[PDB]
Amino acid sequence: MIINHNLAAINSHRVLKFQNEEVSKNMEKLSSGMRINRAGDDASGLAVSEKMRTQVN
Amino acid sequence: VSQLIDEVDRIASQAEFNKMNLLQGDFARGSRATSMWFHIGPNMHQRERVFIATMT
Repeated sequence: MIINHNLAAINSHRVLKFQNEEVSKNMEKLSSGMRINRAGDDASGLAVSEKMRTQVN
Repeated sequence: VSQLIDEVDRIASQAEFNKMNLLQGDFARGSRATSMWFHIGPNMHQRERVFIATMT
């Protein structure tokens, strides 16, 4: 049995961290109340939203 | 009466949804300018067309 490295634990840690980051993103989305918060998510939607905000003002 | 037709053409030439004019006639049946479609499907050609006639 290979004990110098724990590949199963490495895979578990990787999936755990890459789901922790997305749960953090979902938490920030829930706290802010809008789906488009940080640039990168739906850039076109962000542009149209900015144009509509200008229009409503 | 003149003021009211002035207002009518003002609405016709100033109505705007997304920095595009709607009542001018750019989406009429014989629209020589452009045509607009509503992609309402998850596939390549699942779309539909809507006509907005001239309202000037």
